Amino acid sequence: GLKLFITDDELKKVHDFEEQCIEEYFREKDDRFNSSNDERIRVTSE
Amino acid sequence: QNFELQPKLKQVFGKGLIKAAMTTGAWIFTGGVNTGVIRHVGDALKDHASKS
Repeated sequence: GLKLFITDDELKKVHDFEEQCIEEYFREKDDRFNSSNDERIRVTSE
Repeated sequence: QNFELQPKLKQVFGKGLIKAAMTTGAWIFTGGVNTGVIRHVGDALKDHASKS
């Protein structure tokens, strides 16, 4: 009832869904860093 | 056969090819295996996959 005993095909689907989420998160960290004011000013100085 | 172009030529061509691919959902027809212009397209898409 609580846990879902899940077949493999759908285990693969939840797995590569989670891969999509982790990759999209790190890309969103990257453009938050490169659109932060601090980083813009640091590259403009150098 | 394997070759090498100018570096700015590779960068400009790769960036433009990946933008032309993602703005319209184009299908790119390469020769598949990792040699030459297909290697350059693969390096261009490796530059693509880290950004957009």
